[PDB]
Amino acid sequence: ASIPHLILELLKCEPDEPQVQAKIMAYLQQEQANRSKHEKLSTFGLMCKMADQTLFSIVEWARSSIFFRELKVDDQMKLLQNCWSELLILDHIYRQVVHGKEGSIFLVTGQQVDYSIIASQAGATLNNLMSHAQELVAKLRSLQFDQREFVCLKFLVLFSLDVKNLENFQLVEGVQEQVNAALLDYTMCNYPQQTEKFGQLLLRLPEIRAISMQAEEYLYYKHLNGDVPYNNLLIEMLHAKR
Amino acid sequence: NALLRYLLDK
Ligand SMILES: C=C(c1ccccc1)[C@@]12CC[C@@H](O)[C@@H]1CC(CCCCCCCCCOP(=O)(O)OCC[N+](C)(C)C)=C2c1ccccc1
Repeated sequence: ASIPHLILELLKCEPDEPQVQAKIMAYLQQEQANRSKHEKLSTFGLMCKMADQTLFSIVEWARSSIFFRELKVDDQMKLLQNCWSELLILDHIYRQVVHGKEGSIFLVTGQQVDYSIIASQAGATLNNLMSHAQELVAKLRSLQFDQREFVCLKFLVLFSLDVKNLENFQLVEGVQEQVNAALLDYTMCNYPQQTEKFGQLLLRLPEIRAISMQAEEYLYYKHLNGDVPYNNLLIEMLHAKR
Repeated sequence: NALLRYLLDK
């Protein structure tokens, strides 16, 4: 099992999932408990809050990266406002590949719900995105998508070359190259069975990106229509620059 | 956007 030193430094920024799961569900439980059953949150209202908490984890995770802290808050805000939706989808997908089983959905809190139950409550747009995500979850499981490659895709998503108006773009470029290099070496080395895993890994990023776009727009509109409950930063995320 | 800046600017 060969692991490039660069990848080793990336895994150190991953939070402790077992506790953050307790943090989130311990938070959601109290919220519902503070309300009579006329006040209780819908299934959508609850899904909104889990994502907000996940973003708090994402921000704290991003703030833990040495490369990220080398930027000024200006450049930092521009990278997050460009990938926050794609990271959320990515983390959800990886949660299914790891702890998820077909026909079931696993949440950040660790709760295992039936896909059919949750799907029958979503509109046509969400169902198409959810199933499309399920399709990607299956392809990645066949490729034996591991945690080491998961963190690489996160940084690749975070440090986008399509981000414009950056003060230190060269810094973003170097990180892109260093991560692409480390991933390739690790993939071809630890997975000679799939000679093409790396080439196929990068292929899914645009697909996860597209899903991120359609979903981000859908919520921006629902928020404009007032159908989105207030969830702190998640609102200003869409409330600013769409 | 000012809230996000507060989280980063901390
Ligand atoms: C982006 C998400 C999100 C965030 C908030 C709400 C819904 C979804 C996540 C990402 C990680 C999870 O943390 C989220 C969760 C999930 C899955 C849970 C889906 C919730 C199903 C029911 C919600 C009802 C939404 O209501 P509606 O679809 O607008 O329609 C109903 C009313 N009406 C318009 C038909 C009249 C997500 C996901 C979505 C698409 C693809 C991959 C992941």
